[PDB]
Amino acid sequence: KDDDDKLHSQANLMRLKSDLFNRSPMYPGPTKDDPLTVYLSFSLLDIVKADSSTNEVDLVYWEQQSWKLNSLMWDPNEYGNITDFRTSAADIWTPDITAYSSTRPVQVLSPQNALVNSSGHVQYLPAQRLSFMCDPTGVDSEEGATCAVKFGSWSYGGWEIDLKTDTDQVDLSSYYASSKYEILSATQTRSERFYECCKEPYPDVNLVVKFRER
Amino acid sequence: KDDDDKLHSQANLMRLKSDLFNRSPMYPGPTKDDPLTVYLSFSLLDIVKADSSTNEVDLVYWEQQSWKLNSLMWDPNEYGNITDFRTSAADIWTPDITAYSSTRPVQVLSPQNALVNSSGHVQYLPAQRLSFMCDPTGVDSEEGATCAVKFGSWSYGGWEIDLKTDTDQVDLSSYYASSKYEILSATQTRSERFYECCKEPYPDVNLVVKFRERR
Amino acid sequence: DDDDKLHSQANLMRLKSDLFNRSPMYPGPTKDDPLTVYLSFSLLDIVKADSSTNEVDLVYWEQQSWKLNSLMWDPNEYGNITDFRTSAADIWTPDITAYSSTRPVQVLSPQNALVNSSGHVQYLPAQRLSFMCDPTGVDSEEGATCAVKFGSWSYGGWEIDLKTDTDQVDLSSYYASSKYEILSATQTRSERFYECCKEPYPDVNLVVKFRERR
Amino acid sequence: KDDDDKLHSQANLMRLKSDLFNRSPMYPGPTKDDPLTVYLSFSLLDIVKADSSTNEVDLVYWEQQSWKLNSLMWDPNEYGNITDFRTSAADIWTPDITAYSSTRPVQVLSPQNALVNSSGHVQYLPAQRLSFMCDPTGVDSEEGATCAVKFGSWSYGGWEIDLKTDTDQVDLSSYYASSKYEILSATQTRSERFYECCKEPYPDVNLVVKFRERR
Amino acid sequence: KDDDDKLHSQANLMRLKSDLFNRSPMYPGPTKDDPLTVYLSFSLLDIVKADSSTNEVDLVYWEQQSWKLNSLMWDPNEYGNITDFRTSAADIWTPDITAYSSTRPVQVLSPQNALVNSSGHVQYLPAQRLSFMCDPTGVDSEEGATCAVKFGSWSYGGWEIDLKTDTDQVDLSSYYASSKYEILSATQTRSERFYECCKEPYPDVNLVVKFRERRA
Ligand SMILES: CCN1C[C@]2(COC(=O)c3ccccc3N3C(=O)C[C@H](C)C3=O)CC[C@H](OC)[C@@]34[C@@H]5C[C@H]6[C@H](OC)[C@@H]5[C@](O)(C[C@@H]6OC)[C@@](O)([C@@H](OC)[C@H]23)[C@@H]14
Ligand SMILES: CCN1C[C@]2(COC(=O)c3ccccc3N3C(=O)C[C@H](C)C3=O)CC[C@H](OC)[C@@]34[C@@H]5C[C@H]6[C@H](OC)[C@@H]5[C@](O)(C[C@@H]6OC)[C@@](O)([C@@H](OC)[C@H]23)[C@@H]14
Ligand SMILES: CCN1C[C@]2(COC(=O)c3ccccc3N3C(=O)C[C@H](C)C3=O)CC[C@H](OC)[C@@]34[C@@H]5C[C@H]6[C@H](OC)[C@@H]5[C@](O)(C[C@@H]6OC)[C@@](O)([C@@H](OC)[C@H]23)[C@@H]14
Ligand SMILES: CCN1C[C@]2(COC(=O)c3ccccc3N3C(=O)C[C@H](C)C3=O)CC[C@H](OC)[C@@]34[C@@H]5C[C@H]6[C@H](OC)[C@@H]5[C@](O)(C[C@@H]6OC)[C@@](O)([C@@H](OC)[C@H]23)[C@@H]14
Ligand SMILES: CCN1C[C@]2(COC(=O)c3ccccc3N3C(=O)C[C@H](C)C3=O)CC[C@H](OC)[C@@]34[C@@H]5C[C@H]6[C@H](OC)[C@@H]5[C@](O)(C[C@@H]6OC)[C@@](O)([C@@H](OC)[C@H]23)[C@@H]14
Ligand SMILES: *[C@@H]1O[C@H](CO)[C@@H](O[C@@H]2O[C@H](CO)[C@@H](O)[C@H](O)[C@H]2NC(C)=O)[C@H](O)[C@H]1NC(C)=O
Ligand SMILES: *[C@@H]1O[C@H](CO)[C@@H](O[C@@H]2O[C@H](CO)[C@@H](O)[C@H](O)[C@H]2NC(C)=O)[C@H](O)[C@H]1NC(C)=O
Ligand SMILES: *[C@@H]1O[C@H](CO)[C@@H](O[C@@H]2O[C@H](CO)[C@@H](O)[C@H](O)[C@H]2NC(C)=O)[C@H](O)[C@H]1NC(C)=O
Ligand SMILES: *[C@@H]1O[C@H](CO)[C@@H](O)[C@H](O)[C@H]1NC(C)=O
Ligand SMILES: *[C@@H]1O[C@H](CO)[C@@H](O)[C@H](O)[C@H]1NC(C)=O
Ligand SMILES: *[C@@H]1O[C@H](CO)[C@@H](O)[C@H](O)[C@H]1NC(C)=O
Ligand SMILES: *[C@@H]1O[C@H](CO)[C@@H](O)[C@H](O)[C@H]1NC(C)=O
Ligand SMILES: [Mg+2]
Ligand SMILES: [Mg+2]
Ligand SMILES: [Mg+2]
Ligand SMILES: [Mg+2]
Repeated sequence: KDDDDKLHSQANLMRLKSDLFNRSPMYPGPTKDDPLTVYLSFSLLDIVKADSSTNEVDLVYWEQQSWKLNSLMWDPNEYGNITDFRTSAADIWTPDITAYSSTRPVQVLSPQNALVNSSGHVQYLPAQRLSFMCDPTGVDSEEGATCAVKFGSWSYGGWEIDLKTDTDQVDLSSYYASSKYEILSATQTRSERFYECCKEPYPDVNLVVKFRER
Repeated sequence: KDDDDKLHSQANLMRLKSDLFNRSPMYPGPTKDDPLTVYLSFSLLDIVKADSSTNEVDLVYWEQQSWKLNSLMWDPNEYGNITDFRTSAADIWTPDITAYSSTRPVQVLSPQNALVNSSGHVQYLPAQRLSFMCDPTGVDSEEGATCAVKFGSWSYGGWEIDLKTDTDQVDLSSYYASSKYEILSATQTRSERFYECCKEPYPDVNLVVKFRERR
Repeated sequence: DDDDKLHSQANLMRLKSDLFNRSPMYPGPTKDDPLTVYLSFSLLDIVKADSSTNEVDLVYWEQQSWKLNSLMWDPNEYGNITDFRTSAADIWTPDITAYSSTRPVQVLSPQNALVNSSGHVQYLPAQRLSFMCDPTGVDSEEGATCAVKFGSWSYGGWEIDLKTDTDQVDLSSYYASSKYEILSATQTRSERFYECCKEPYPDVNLVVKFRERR
Repeated sequence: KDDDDKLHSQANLMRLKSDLFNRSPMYPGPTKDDPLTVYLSFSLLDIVKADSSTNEVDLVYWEQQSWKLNSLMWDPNEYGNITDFRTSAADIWTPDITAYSSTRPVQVLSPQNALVNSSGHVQYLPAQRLSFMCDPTGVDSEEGATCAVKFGSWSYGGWEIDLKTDTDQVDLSSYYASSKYEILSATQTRSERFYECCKEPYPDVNLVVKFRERR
Repeated sequence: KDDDDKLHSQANLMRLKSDLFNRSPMYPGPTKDDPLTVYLSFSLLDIVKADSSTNEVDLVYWEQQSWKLNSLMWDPNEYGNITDFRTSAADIWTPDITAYSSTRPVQVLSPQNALVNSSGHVQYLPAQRLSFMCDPTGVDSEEGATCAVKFGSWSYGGWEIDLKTDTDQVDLSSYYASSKYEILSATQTRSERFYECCKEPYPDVNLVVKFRERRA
C-alpha cells in the first residue's frame, strides 16, 4: 500500500548509510591539500554562575558547527529522494574545536547527533556547559563585567582547518530571562594569529560577553 | 513435564529476540516518509533543591516514553504466545528527547530497560535527576514559585518525530510527602514551534511546576 | 601436585566455557519461567543526613540471591568443582533499584558473583545510596525515621518474586564511631496490587530509625 | 647494526606477549585446589581531609600488590633474554582487593600498568584516593586521632586467596611534609577471622593510622 | 582535475595510516634494549584555586610531550609528500606520565589528538587541570607561597624511558592575566633518583612554582 513506501524509505536509508560508512572509509580529516572550512556560531542560553573566589564563570550555550565534505555527497534520486539524515556524531568525522581557556572538562547537555544532507553539508549543534577563566569584577555595577573565551581547532592550523563566523552577532534569542545575570552584549569575532615558528595562520573565534547581576 | 515447558519458553524468547535483533538491521531512525509518534508523560517524585544563587532547581521524576515500530511486531502464536519482553535500552533504537533547559548532564536513577510487545509498542520509563534553569523566588510565600522546562527531540522535527501526551496533568501520586517543597500545580502542555526559516513544526512538551516551601 | 593444579584450572575454564559460550545468556524471567530473588540488607554507615535537601546518604551491603537452572552442573564431570567466582558482567543480574534514590547509586566493591553447582547465585555489592528522607527528629531522643523501597524496575511479581530471609536488617557490621546511631532497622516485604491491572508487584521496604549519637 | 638489536628486541616482546595472552586463556582465578598468595603493602602520601561533620577521612596512598602465577612464567633464553615487561593492568588477572570501609568509590591517581617477570611474579602499584569511615575526634589534640581500614578480597576466602603483608610498618618515607596532618604512627597488620558459617579463614590487612593536625 | 589532487591526497594518507597502524602492530613500549627519550615542557595557564583547609592547589596547564619512534617513520615520496598528520592518541603509543603528588584524577581540557611526522617524532599536548599537594602558606605575603609537583613515568625506569626538558624555564606567556594568583617564578627541572633496590636511575621532571595573591 502506502506503507510499502515506508519500507522502501527505510531500506533506502540503510542503503545510503551503508554506501557512505562501510563501502567507503571514514574521513582522515583535512590536510594541507584538502583544506576544510568550519562555520562556528554561538547561541547563549545562560550564565549560571560567576565565581569571584576562583575567577571562573559557567556558561550554558549551543555551538553551531558546520562544514562540507565531498565524501558525504549523494544524488537523492538514487536513494529514493532522501535529502538528509540524522546520525550519531561518532560515525562521522567531527572537528576538534575547543575552548582555549576552559578550566574544567566541558559537560555535554544534548544528545550528540548531527544532520548530514545531499550537498555534503554537516550541522553539529551540541549544547554544553563550560567553565572558563573569567574575572567578574564590577558584575554588581551598572557598567558590568566582561569576559572573553577563544575557540578553535586544537590540532590544526589555518591551512588545514579554517574558522569563519557567518554572523558577528551572538544569538541572544533563547537566553534565560530569569537568569541571575543579564547580557549587556555578546559578540563572536574571528581572528588570525601568527607565530615565528611557522608561516601558517591560526584562526580563533573570540567570544566576548558583557554582563551584570540582575 | 513442567520443566520441558520452562525450556521451550526460554528458547522461544531467544529465537524471538534473535529474529528481531540479529536477523534484521537495527531501525535507521524516523524519516519524513516514515514519521514516528512518541508519547511523553511525567510522574513527579521530588524537588530536591532550589538554588537561589545560581537559579537552578533539582527535580527527580519518571519520564515515560512510548512509540511503536512495525519492525518490533510479531505474531505471538509464532513464538510461544509471548505477548511482551523486557530488553536493555541499548538493544533498541530510542528517541533523542532532551530537556532544552538543563544546566547539568542528566543523571539516570534506574536500570535502562524497555518493555516491548507483539504490536511493536515500546515502553521506556527512566527515573532521572535534572537540574534546569528556574527562579525559586517567591517560594517562601503562599503563591509559591513557578518554573518550567521544555522537552522535545534535539535532532528531529515534527515531520519525522511528533510529540504527543496522554493528559495535561502531571502525575503527583508518587510525590514525596516529606519533601522540602510541596507541589501546588503541575502540568504537561504540548505545543509546536514554527520558525521564519522553515515550514516544519517543532513540537515540545512543556512541564510547568508551581511549588513552595513545605512550612 | 602441580599437575593437579593444572587440571583444576583446565576444569574451571572448561566449566565456564560450557555455561557462557556453549549456551547463550539467560533472556531473563517471564510469566512461564518465573524467578524468586532473595534480598537481605546489611547496614554499614549513615554518612550524612541533609536537612536542607531532605536527602540521606547510606553505605550498606545488599545481598541478592537467586536460582537458575541454566547455571547447574554435576561436579563429577568437572573435577568436583562445587562453586566458582565470576564477573557480574558475565551473568544475568536482576534489576533491583532503590525507588526513592535521588542520585545514581555508587558501587564500593568489585562486582563479582558466587555461583555454585545447584545453580544458586549470590551477589553482594557494597553501595552508597543517597535517597529521599526527612532528618527531623535526628537531634531528639526519639530520633528521625526514613524508608526506601527496593524491588524490580521493569519486572512484575509474576516474573520476579521478592523475598526476605528475615525481617531483621543486619547491624553487626555497623560502624561504631558513625555520626549517627541506629535505633532500629527493619526489612519488610509487601505486594502492590491494582484494581486496574491484575499483576502483583513486590518490593522490600527498608525502614530505619536513627539519631545523632551523644 | 645496533638497530638489528632493537628490532629483535621489539619482535621478541610482541612474541612473548602473544604466547601468554593470545595462545593461552586468561587465568580463571585461584581455587581451593589452586590457591594464590597475595602480598599487600601500603605507602602513605597524604591525609587530605578529615571531615568531622560526616566522620570520613580522605587518604592518598600507594597500594602495592604482588603475586606469582605459574602461567606467567617463561624462559628468558627463549625470548631475547627478556626478563620482565610492563603491561596494562587490564591484560592480566588482578585480585579484587577492596577497602571494606570505603564511603565513596576509589579514585585512581595513576596509570594502570603492571610489571611481570620471567618467574611469574607480578607487581601492581596503583596510587589511590580513598574516603573511609573515620572519626577525627582528637585530631586537634596531642594524642591525635586514630582510624583503621581493613583491606582484602571481597569475593575470596583464605583457602583460595592468601593475604600476607610485607612489614608491619607502613612506609612513611614518601609522605607529604606540608600536609595539614602529621602521622604519629601507621602500621599494617595481617589478621584472620572466622564465621559461624565456616572453617575457611578470612584474611584482611588492617591499616591503622594515628595522625593529628600538624602545626 | 583540481579535485583529482584532492582524492590522491585523501587516499595517500589513508594508505599511510594503514601501513603504520592496521598493517603493523602497535609498538610494544620501550625496553632496556630499545629505550626512549620523552621531552617534557610546561606552559602555565591558570592557578584556579588554592585550598588552605586541605592544602591542595588547582592548576591549569598545557604539557608538551614528545618522543621519537623509528617505527613511525616514512618516506614522504612514497606517500604524496605527506610530511606529517594529526591522529587520535588512542591509536598510538603514549608514555605513562603522571604527576606524583596528584590528589585527584587529572582532568583533560582538550582533545587528545597527537601530531606525527615523517622523521618519527611524536608531539602530544593536552590541557589538564590538576589538584596536587601544596601548602599555600604566606600566599598572603608579598613574598608568596612555593609548591612543586613531580612528573615521571609511573611504570618505567631510566633505562627504558629517559626524561628530559628543553628549557628549565616554564612557559608563562599564556598565563591568565586576571587570575586570582600571580606567578613570581616557574621552573621545570630534571631530577634523577636512585633506590637501594636497583642501580637503574629513575628520572622525573620537577615543576616548581612560586605564586601570590594578585594585586596588579
Ligand atoms: C597543538 C596545541 N595548540 C593549541 C593552541 C592554543 O591556542 C590558544 O590557546 C590561543 C589561540 C589564540 C589566541 C589566544 C589563545 N590563548 C592563549 O594562548 C591563552 C589562552 C589559553 C588563549 O585563549 C591552538 C592553536 C594551535 O594548535 C593548532 C597551537 C599552536 C600550534 C603550534 C604553536 O606553537 C608555536 C601553538 C602551540 O604552542 C603548539 C604548536 O606547535 C606545533 C599550541 O599548543 C598553542 O599555543 C597557543 C596553539 C597549539
Ligand atoms: C538540531 C538542534 N535543534 C534544537 C532545538 C532547540 O529547542 C529549544 O531550545 C526549544 C524548543 C521548543 C520550545 C522552547 C525551546 N527553548 C528555547 O528555544 C530556549 C528556551 C529556554 C527553551 O527551552 C529543538 C529541536 C529543533 O531541531 C529538531 C531545533 C530547530 C531546528 C531548526 C531550527 O532553526 C531555527 C532550530 C535549530 O536552530 C536548528 C534548525 O535550523 C535548521 C535548533 O538548533 C534549535 O533551535 C532552538 C531547535 C534545532
Ligand atoms: C518500569 C517502571 N516501573 C517502576 C515501578 C516503580 O514503583 C515504585 O516506585 C513503588 C512501588 C511500590 C511501592 C512504592 C513505590 N514508590 C513510588 O511509587 C515512589 C516512592 C518513592 C516509592 O517507593 C516499580 C514496579 C513497576 O514496574 C515493575 C511499576 C509499575 C508497573 C506498571 C504500573 O503502571 C500501571 C507501575 C508503573 O507506573 C508502570 C507500569 O506500566 C507498565 C511503574 O512506572 C511504577 O509505578 C509505581 C512501578 C513501573
Ligand atoms: C562476599 C563479601 N564479603 C565481604 C566481607 C566483609 O568484610 C569486612 O567488612 C570486614 C572483615 C573483617 C573484619 C571487619 C570487617 N568490617 C565489617 O564488617 C565492619 C567494618 C565496617 C569492616 O570493615 C569480607 C570478605 C568476606 O568474604 C570474602 C565476607 C564474608 C564471607 C562469607 C561471610 O558470610 C557471613 C561474609 C559475607 O557476608 C559473605 C560470605 O557469605 C558466606 C561478606 O559479604 C562479608 O560479611 C561481612 C565479609 C563477605
Ligand atoms: C611503578 C611504581 N613506581 C612509582 C614511582 C613513584 O614516584 C614517586 O613517587 C617519586 C619519584 C621520584 C621522586 C619523588 C617521588 N615522590 C614521592 O615518592 C613523594 C613525593 C610527593 C614524590 O613526588 C615512580 C618511579 C618508579 O617507577 C618508575 C618507582 C620506584 C621504582 C622501584 C622503587 O621501589 C624501590 C620505587 C617504587 O616504590 C617501586 C619500584 O619497584 C618496582 C615505586 O612504586 C615508586 O616509589 C616512589 C617510584 C615505582
Ligand atoms: C543541505 O545543507 C546545506 C547547508 O545548509 C545547504 O546549503 C545551504 O542551503 C541554503 C538554502 O538556501 C543556502 O542558502 C545556503 O547558502 C547553502 N549553504 C550555506 C552554508 O549557506 C543545502 O542546500 C542543503 N541541501 C539539501 C538537499 O537539503
Ligand atoms: C502491547 O503494547 C501496546 C501499547 O501499549 C498495547 O496497546 C495498548 O493497549 C492498552 C490496553 O488495552 C490500551 O489502553 C491502549 O490504548 C493501547 N495503546 C496505547 C497507546 O496506550 C497492547 O495492548 C499491548 N498488548 C498486550 C500484551 O495486550
Ligand atoms: C549454593 O549456595 C546455596 C545458598 O546460596 C546453597 O543452598 C543452601 O542449601 C542449604 C541446604 O538445603 C540450605 O540450608 C540453605 O538455606 C541454602 N542457601 C540459602 C541461604 O538459601 C546450595 O546448597 C549451594 N550449592 C551446593 C550444592 O553446594
Ligand atoms: C500457544 O498457546 C496455546 C494455548 O493458548 C498453546 O496450546 C500452543 O501450544 C501455544 N503455542 C506454542 C508454539 O507452544
Ligand atoms: C640472551 O638471548 C639473546 C638473544 O637471543 C642472546 O644474544 C644472548 O646471548 C642471551 N644471553 C646469554 C647469556 O646467552
Ligand atoms: C621477579 O620478581 C620477583 C619478585 O620480586 C623476584 O623474586 C625475582 O627476583 C624477579 N625475577 C626476575 C627474572 O627479575
Ligand atoms: C619533524 O620533527 C623534527 C623535530 O621537530 C623536525 O626537526 C623535522 O624537521 C620534522 N620533519 C619535517 C620538517 O617534516
Ligand atoms: Mg519438549
Ligand atoms: Mg595430568
Ligand atoms: Mg637480527
Ligand atoms: Mg588521478
